[PDB]
Amino acid sequence: PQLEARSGAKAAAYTPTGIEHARLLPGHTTLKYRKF
RNA sequence: GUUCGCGAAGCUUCGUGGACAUUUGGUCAAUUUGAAACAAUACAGAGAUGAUCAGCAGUUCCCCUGCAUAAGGAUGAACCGUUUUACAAAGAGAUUU
Ligand SMILES: [Mg+2]
Repeated sequence: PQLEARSGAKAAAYTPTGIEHARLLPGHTTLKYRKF
């Protein structure tokens, strides 16, 4: 059948889409720091 | 045109030097030939497995709907096929020098 297992994943870079994702929206702009 | 000065005619009118203001818009030009899709007809037609059916993924130089990192698309699409060598060692028989 085609109900099939696998060998490897992927990572290929295209031109960015420019879509306004919900999570990507700004939040926690301030980074904290340590004392020293 | 505005005007601030000069020179001629009768504050009114011509002739001049300046100052003011200064380069728009087009990745495009209006019907077939620079690329939309559904639909329709005809023809078939539904994942495993015997059959019926659920859902989830996975790979991809396939996308669509979706605000979407939800979710959904025929289990969304194509995958179901082709598949003969890093190839050596031992034994037996045969023709050629
Ligand atoms: Mg289904």
